[PDB]
Amino acid sequence: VKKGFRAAFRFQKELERQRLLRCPPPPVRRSEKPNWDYHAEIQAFGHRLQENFSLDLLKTAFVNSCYIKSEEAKRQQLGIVLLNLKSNQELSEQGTSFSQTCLTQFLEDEYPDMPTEGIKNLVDFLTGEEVVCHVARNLAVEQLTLSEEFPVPPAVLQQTFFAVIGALLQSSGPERTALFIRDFLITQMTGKELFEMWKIINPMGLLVEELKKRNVSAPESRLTRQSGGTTALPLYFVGLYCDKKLIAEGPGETVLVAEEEAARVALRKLYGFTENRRPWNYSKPK
Amino acid sequence: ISHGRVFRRMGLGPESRIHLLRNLLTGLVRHERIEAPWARVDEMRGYAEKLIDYGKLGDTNERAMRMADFWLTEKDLIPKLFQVLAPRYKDQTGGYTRMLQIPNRSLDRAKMAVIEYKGNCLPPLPLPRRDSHLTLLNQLLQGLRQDLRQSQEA
Amino acid sequence: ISRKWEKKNKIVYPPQLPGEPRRPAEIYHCRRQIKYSKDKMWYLAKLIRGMSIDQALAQLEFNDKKGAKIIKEVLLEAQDMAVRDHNVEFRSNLYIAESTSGRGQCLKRIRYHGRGRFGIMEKVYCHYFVKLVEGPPPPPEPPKTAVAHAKEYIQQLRSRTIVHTL
Amino acid sequence: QLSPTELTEMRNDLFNKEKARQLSLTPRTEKIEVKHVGKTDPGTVFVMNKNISTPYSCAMHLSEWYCRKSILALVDGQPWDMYKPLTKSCEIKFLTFKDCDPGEVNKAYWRSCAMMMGCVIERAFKDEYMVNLVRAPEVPVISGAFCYDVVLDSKLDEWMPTKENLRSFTKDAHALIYKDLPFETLEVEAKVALEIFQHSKYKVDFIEEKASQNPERIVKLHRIGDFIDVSEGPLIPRTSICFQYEVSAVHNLQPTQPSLIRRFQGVSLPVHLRAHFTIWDKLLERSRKMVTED
Amino acid sequence: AAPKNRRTIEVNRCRRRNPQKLIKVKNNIDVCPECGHLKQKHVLCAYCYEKVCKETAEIRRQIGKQEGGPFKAPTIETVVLYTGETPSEQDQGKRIIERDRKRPSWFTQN
Amino acid sequence: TARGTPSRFLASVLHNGLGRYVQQLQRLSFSVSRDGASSRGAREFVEREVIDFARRNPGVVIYVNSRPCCVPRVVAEYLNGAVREESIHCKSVEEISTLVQKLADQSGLDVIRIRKPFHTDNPSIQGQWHPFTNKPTTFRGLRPREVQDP
Amino acid sequence: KSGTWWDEHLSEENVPFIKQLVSDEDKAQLASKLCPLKDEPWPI
Amino acid sequence: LVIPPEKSDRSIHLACTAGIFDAYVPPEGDARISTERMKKTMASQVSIRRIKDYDANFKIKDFPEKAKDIFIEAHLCLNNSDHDRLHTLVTEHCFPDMTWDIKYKTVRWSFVESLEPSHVVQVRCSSMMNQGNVYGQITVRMHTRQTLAIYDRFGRLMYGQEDVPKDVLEYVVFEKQLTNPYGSWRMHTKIVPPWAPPKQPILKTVMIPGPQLKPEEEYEE
Ligand SMILES: [Mg+2]
Ligand SMILES: [Mg+2]
Ligand SMILES: [Zn+2]
Repeated sequence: VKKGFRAAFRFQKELERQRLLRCPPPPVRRSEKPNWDYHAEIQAFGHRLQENFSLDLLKTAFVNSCYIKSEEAKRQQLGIVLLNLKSNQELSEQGTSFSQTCLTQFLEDEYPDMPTEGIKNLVDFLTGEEVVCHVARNLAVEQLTLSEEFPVPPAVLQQTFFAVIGALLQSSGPERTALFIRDFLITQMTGKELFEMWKIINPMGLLVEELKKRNVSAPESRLTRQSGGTTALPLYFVGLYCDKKLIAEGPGETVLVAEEEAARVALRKLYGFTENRRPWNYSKPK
Repeated sequence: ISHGRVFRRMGLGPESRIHLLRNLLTGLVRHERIEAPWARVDEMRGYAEKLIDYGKLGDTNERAMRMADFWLTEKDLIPKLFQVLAPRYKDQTGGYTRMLQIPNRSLDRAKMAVIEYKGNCLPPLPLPRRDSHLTLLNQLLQGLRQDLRQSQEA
Repeated sequence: ISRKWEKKNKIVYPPQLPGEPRRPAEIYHCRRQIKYSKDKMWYLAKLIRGMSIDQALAQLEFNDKKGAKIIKEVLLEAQDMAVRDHNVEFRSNLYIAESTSGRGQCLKRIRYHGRGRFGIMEKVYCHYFVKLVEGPPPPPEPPKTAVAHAKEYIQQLRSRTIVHTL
Repeated sequence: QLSPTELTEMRNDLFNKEKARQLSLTPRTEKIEVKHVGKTDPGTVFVMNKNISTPYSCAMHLSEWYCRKSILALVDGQPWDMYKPLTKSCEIKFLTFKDCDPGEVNKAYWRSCAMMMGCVIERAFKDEYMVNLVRAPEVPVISGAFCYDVVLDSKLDEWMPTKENLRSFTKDAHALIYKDLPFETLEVEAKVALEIFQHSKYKVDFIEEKASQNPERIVKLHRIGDFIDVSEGPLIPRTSICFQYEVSAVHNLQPTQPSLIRRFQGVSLPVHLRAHFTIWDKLLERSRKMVTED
Repeated sequence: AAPKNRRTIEVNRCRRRNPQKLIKVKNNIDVCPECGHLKQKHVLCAYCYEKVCKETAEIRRQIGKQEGGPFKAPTIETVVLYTGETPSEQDQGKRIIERDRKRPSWFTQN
Repeated sequence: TARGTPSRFLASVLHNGLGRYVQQLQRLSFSVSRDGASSRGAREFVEREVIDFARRNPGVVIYVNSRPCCVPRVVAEYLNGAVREESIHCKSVEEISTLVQKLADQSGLDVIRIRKPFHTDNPSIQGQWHPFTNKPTTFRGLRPREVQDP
Repeated sequence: KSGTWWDEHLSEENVPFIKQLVSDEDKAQLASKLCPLKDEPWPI
Repeated sequence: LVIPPEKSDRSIHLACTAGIFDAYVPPEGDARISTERMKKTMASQVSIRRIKDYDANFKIKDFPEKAKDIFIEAHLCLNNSDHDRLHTLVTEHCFPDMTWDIKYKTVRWSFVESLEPSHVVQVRCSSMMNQGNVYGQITVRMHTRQTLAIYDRFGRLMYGQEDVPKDVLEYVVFEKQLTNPYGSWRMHTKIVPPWAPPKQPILKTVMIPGPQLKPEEEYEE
């Protein structure tokens, strides 16, 4: 046995790190952890975002129906009204409607050549659970969300996020909220390809109908390039020609794959979603 | 190289091999069933078959009596050979013994065999039996046989 | 010494919910201080690994090694223990999930050499460990086929980027 | 009438519905005592669950060897499918292909091979042509081939299968074996079966004959996958038992005037009794000859 | 000659776990139809063989008591008779060995 | 080490700075001793520096907890969920100010090897090179040594 | 999965019959080839 | 372990007996109701008196209510394995029988209703100063609805159902140490009538192995 306490203490700390790593503890809400003041956290949330929220509206936006029903069940179990707590349902609906109309206006003005179906799919992707939950989690919305279950269900988190938008709309108005939607939802299109957000089937069928609407002849498929035709790794470039004029060209490992890719390229050009299109303008409105 | 070498190398040399085989054969004649290492039983089985042939020559054949005197170390067994074992096989031309492999010996895991003179009074060994003629395969072959015999007579 | 293997049969799981699937039974058993080498015993524990309880018992019954008779004795008492204590319905519905050997506590003795020289011999001991799981033996993994090889090769050709540039 | 795909869906639903009904009759988990009367493991008693526990479950209590070698069960002296639920306290024995007298097992395997051929025949022809399953004649094993009487469309009245076609039927049979499907059994009243097989005239006549034979008018139904048929007796547990299987010949039965009944024929051997290539070829040749049930 | 270097565990595992070193699975095991215990196809059932040997030992002990000394092998054939049995016509002139038990079912009188 | 450690690509949190800049530092938790000598510099930072630092960063909630401790620590938490603990043991007031300001400016991503000193989602405007980019086309797309109209 | 050989499952009665059957076929096949020039030979 | 060291002044201090002093056999057909009577009653009255001797303020009328509370609380300890509190509610004879078989099992038991009020069927006392200790045993009759759902070590339902109440007629015997100043009334054992209906069947199937015969041995009918 060696004299001393420092080495033993240090080894205890390491034994406690290893024990925790072997059995990671079940996660808990940040509010349940130490160093939490809800009122201070609410105020910082608005200040981080450079938004002049109304603290009464902002707090209600975080209150969910599930948290109210469970809070009452706990009250009944303990035999304990003062729980006249308003949910975020009304704010959620207002924010959801505004976001959809606002995103539709942003996208219609930017890409006038996209049909309504495409714009609707883009709005559905931007306001979908996956995108909205990612943005909400990285804006501390989940920490401030009052929910019955933790981790907060994705549908609940999405509802809370749009409730916060509703609170902003009442607090600051449509113009200020539109900038918020531009800076945290429109940005989520960065790098995305058109058909990575708008999931379509049979692009050639869609292309033929669009060209008919434009009074353009049906596209003829032709082989522009070819390599390794008889091998296990072919390359094909299929070009689509309208009146013997090239509209689009697409590569693929098979002629069928190359042709379908060429149709997608034609659709991207027709709708103004080319990879090299003018980037979205985030500059302050004049 | 051991091409065409029909005899095993056992014991301490050629003489000891014969003595080892003789003691086994003497045990077999007395008890009519013995168990021993498989290789040694296989070696001795040839001698046990030929001993019966000498016994069939009769106790008046001096050559047969000398052979029996050498191979049977217990002399009460010589009357048994000429008067019990050899008469029992009077109507056979061979196949006096049966040799079957038994589970490996416990101590040294040696391969083991049981050998007996057929027609002894001891409880019968659990001999291997071929599948019944009533099995699916054997019935399908019986039909094929019946069919072939009918076509030949026609 | 450590004796954690004997404590794994004392874990009590919470009752399952109505919708959850049937949880297979797990039975841990071992034998300590076997007068046999862990290196030789490893070849026997490796043999029955993954087998059914009845196939493992059949292979060990006709093996000539001394460890075979010891493992078979451990498997029989783990089979009986499974049905009697661990609520296993069918005694044949078991397979060898884990089976290995471990070094035991050994003794040292002198081995005499010529010229007044000597060596130290270890009188070796080993442990044998087995884990039985309720159910049929998991099917063996089929060997990789040409279609899978080509599919993986093309997948590597499609995952390659332009390195050290924009 | 119903399409072929819809007809199977209807029959399976009726089969499943009747199976569920019989299961509901069982109150909680009543217990039966099944005594083993076999030569080995003498005196073993199985305390099993009435109408749920099958002979196979009793084999599972013994060892894997019983489960692999047991092809049929002898329940109170009566041949019993391995997957047929036991209904009462009784005595049980297990039968293998290699028993001294495997006559009952041979018939069970012999009947199941015919039922697998019917499944192949019904699903092989193009949708244009109509296939009407008739019956599986009970022919002795020594006859050399198992046979199944079928009636084909009038369009195929001058068509005889080619060797490649016969090989195509065999490849379909071997896919059924590879699927390793259990032979599910159901003993239902004549009324239930008559509803299942209403669309087929031959089955209705066959079902009526079987019901008349038995005082309680219960008919034995079997199913493999999605194919349901009416049987003469107990069947083998699974289709994986078959190892060598080939549809040998198709004969046109006489008289042909009323209807042209085509006798499809095959021969098979289980895994336990598989034959050498040379011997198997000789059995295939005799199987190709016409068998006349007596 | 002595090792120039210690052999690594990586190298040693390749040698020790090479398929040539592993125990091979036996495919010739089967159930004995008489007793249900396991046997190899080419080898007599261990359970049945032991049963035969045990009865054989009892008969040989009885033969000893009748002979009552070394070098007393008879010059006539022998028959084993069990309780409730009497010498047959073909058992006359043969040494009778009497066993105090019932004839085993597997021991058919011939 | 590079081979002995993990790596990542240059990235941001929610495309920060594209539409607007959002400070990623969200919370600061100080643990100062009232009497410990090792907390002398931390006590002086709480008397004159922390209040002015909070005025400049209204989006960061600072939690100062005075309790017995041998090693005073500051715990920084970021919007992406990263948690960073930094000891201020025996540090001067100026040293602590520098550390706290650094925590304020960091994104919260792992401080590990960054493979590339740049990131872009649109590396090409004119079309990424492929083997046919600079190859001419031939009449009827005929291959080398290919007989036409045979 | 256990290996088998040609007479493993054959009964006492069927082993001689099978031996005779295959033997006769072997002899018949060899006798059927004794006249190559009467059986469409290739050009000499 | 049967006896500690010899020639020791200290001895083992037992707090309970192993059996019922005079086993109460319940009349046949009692489940349906759901001279000798006096003789049995007189024996109970005598025994009751020596119970009221050591403890003056004892009421037979109050016991059946107390007995039910002891019973319910004792069985509730099995649900949470509250073994420290169980020793106060049951004797050392009862404790092994209750807990030994459930050490690695989960028992979910509940009390639903009492169909018939509990009736003190018999009261009896031990022979005075067995070893300086006198014990009083009070047999009680309980007709109540209970729910039991035992699980195995892997959380799989092993016996009973968790929501279906079933009728239970069981005559629980209690026992107290009258001489001991801190003695209390504690569930001592259970009387199982021979005519009692068979228990509900278990879920799993069982195999009863036949005789394991050595090669020399043969199987007999
Ligand atoms: Mg030697
Ligand atoms: Mg010396
Ligand atoms: Zn046997």
